[PDB]
Amino acid sequence: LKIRDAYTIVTCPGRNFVTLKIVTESGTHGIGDATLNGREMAVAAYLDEHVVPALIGRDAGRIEDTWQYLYRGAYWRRGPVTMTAIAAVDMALWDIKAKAAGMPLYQLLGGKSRERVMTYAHCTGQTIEDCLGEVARHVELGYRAVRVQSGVPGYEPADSSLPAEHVWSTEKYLNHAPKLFAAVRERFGDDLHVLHDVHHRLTPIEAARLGKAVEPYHLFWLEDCVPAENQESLRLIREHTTTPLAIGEVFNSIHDCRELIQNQWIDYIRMPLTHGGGITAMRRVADLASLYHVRTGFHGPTDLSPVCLGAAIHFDTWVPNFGIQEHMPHTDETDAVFPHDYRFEDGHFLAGESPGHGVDIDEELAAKYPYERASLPVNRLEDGTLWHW
Amino acid sequence: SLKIRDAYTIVTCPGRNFVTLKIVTESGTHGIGDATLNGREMAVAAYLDEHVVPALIGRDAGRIEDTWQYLYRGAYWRRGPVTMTAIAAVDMALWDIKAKAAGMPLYQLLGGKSRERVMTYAHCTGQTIEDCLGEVARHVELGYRAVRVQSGVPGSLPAEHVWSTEKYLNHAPKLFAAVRERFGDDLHVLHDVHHRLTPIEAARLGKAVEPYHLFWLEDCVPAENQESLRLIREHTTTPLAIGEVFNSIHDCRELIQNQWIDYIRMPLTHGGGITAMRRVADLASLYHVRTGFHGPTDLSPVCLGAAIHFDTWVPNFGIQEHMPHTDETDAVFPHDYRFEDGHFLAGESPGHGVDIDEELAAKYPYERASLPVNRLEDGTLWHW
Ligand SMILES: O=C(O)[C@@H](O)[C@@H](O)[C@H](O)[C@H](O)CO
Ligand SMILES: O=C(O)[C@@H](O)[C@@H](O)[C@H](O)[C@H](O)CO
Ligand SMILES: [Cl-]
Ligand SMILES: [Mg+2]
Ligand SMILES: [Mg+2]
Repeated sequence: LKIRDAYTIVTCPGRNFVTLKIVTESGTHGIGDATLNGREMAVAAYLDEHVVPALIGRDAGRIEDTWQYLYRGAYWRRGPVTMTAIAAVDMALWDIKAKAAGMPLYQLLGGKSRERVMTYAHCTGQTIEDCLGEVARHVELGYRAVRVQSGVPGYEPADSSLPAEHVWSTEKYLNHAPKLFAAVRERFGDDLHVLHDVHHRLTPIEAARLGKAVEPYHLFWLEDCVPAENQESLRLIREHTTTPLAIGEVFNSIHDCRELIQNQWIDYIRMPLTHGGGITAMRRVADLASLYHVRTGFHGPTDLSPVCLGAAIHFDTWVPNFGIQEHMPHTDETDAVFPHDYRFEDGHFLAGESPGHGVDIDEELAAKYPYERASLPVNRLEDGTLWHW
Repeated sequence: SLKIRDAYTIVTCPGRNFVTLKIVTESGTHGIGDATLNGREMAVAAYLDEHVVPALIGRDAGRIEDTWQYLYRGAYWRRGPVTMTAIAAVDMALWDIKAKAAGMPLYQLLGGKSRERVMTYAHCTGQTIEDCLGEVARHVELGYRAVRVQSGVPGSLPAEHVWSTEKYLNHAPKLFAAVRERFGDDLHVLHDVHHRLTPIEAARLGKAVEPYHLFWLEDCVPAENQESLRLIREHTTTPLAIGEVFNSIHDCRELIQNQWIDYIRMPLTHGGGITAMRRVADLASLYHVRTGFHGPTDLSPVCLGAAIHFDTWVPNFGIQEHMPHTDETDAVFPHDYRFEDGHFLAGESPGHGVDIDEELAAKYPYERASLPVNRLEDGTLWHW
């Protein structure tokens, strides 16, 4: 499987996606997601200028050696641009390997551990009542799990060419959030899995406060409570609440969460394939997690392409310690650019049976949607302080 | 303070690749920051060109702290080599501007001088021990009081080197033996392990070299897992340095707080700039850790000039690495720092004292070049 060609495709069927494609001598090809929301062209350049030329002539069957070659060989290790490029290669190589094996990817990984992949939907509204209306609608679609967000008194996040500036007040939020969860439980009961994303805005003692306040609502998870570059940040939360915790969509390395996991400070690891060094790296993450009862909860936003979603569904299908799969539906244009054989049914994903990860890119269609810059917002406190979005 | 009127990158290859960021205010005052990331240069260039520069326009140039947080937190995806280098580039350019506006060389704005000169070390690399010894001699004559000694081990795209840990461990002590026997004990002797050992091997090496009293043993082992340094520290009193591959205080917070290293090596260009490195040096000071800035040729004279200003002020200065740039590189980046008798003297001109000759720079187009990779004798892709 000597690599004849490799290149990136950049497209915007409703939002930006970057994709690496690798083509071997026998015409066997694989694609990997390389999308990094708000910083897309950095990964495209990292790939186009520095990785791509090095892939020509390599044996595409050597997945592990290529991963170490790119990770160690970069000299500068880890990081979002770095690991997303590496994940793109890794994802494409596993795609090729599965095709060469004549197997859908989940079979290659060790076979299926489950007959379907539970997901959760996004239920958002300006008021509690709107959110509740959303919960109803998604329950009717078959979803067993919902992420609930509402407005605090007093959707594509990367919504502006340059970062939009939002205002934040922690105390208003804390005083309001438990009210949402109580109303969700009042209307829908305890059968429903209910998730909330705190989205980095709290200090640990504040997140401890919240966690304790929402214990009577039995959240499936409380996600991204606090910025966690300092992993010890989760300690105070964990020591003060039994509300399950989730973190890691902003992580790109097992070194970002090793201590979180070993200390049992989280219940679910959120780092996905595209940002976490791909299949090769994520297997090691899931394995470590399994030693401590920690389960996978893959980030699955619009800003990871169907290539990642397809591969993630295969991964979800095999991995023993599967928790849940996030599902923010891509636009119809996006789905058309990325033909795939995974399917959604009654609140769950079903892995494809086609060899590879089951996803392709229609390059002719993708060319109809040129890149359009879009940045993630910033968050400021009411005094102007640049805060966490 | 004034608004940023323009910002752009310059990419030049006067002997090797450099990427540079320039920021220009309403008044026409300008500043520059190094953004060079060896072997991945265009990732940072694109990071800057497409995502950061457009957001700089109209910003108040005097708001260094706010711009740093804005880019660090606002990126959402935090930390990393490309990320933090891009942030360093902005930070350095903004400090350059603020020092100009204050009419002071950078070291004054940071708190003034703590020392009269900045000690450096020279690279003395030889194919053999003898070769190495000759380099030490010739740098001693240039006035260097400290030398980094390396010898070969007997028996566009990335070069691929072969490596033998056991051969290196049996050989290295002989190098230091010979250096000490010829040059005596006054000289500071440094050695760079360059990532190739496991911790118990590095502990072995550390013990073996105790009799030769090295200034430091550097980058013993890959340290994404900061606990990797613990076994070394518990088995040897040979001083340890690490950090040129780091880009964040979170890459080294535990190494420092646990007193596992003596010198932190992360430089301005890759460690998020002046703003970030002040925080790292402050943490280091609490635990007797001193700065030992990475100073290869792949960090531009822009970085070196700013590092020298930093070195001049920082209380817990250790040493400054010096790999002299080529003549053409020096011409492309005019500067007022000077090397004398083994030490640097900071510039006295306002800003960090480095400029870029854009006309000259445009004469040297980018030329792709990659860092080598290492493989064991069995083919295993190892740490370079
Ligand atoms: O959990 C989530 O889905 C959110 O945190 C993401 O939609 C996130 O805001 C975007 O992926 C940012 O790129
Ligand atoms: O200490 C040193 O001088 C070396 O480790 C560096 O030259 C390093 O190998 C390169 O600068 C990385 O680009
Ligand atoms: Cl990065
Ligand atoms: Mg989230
Ligand atoms: Mg070094």
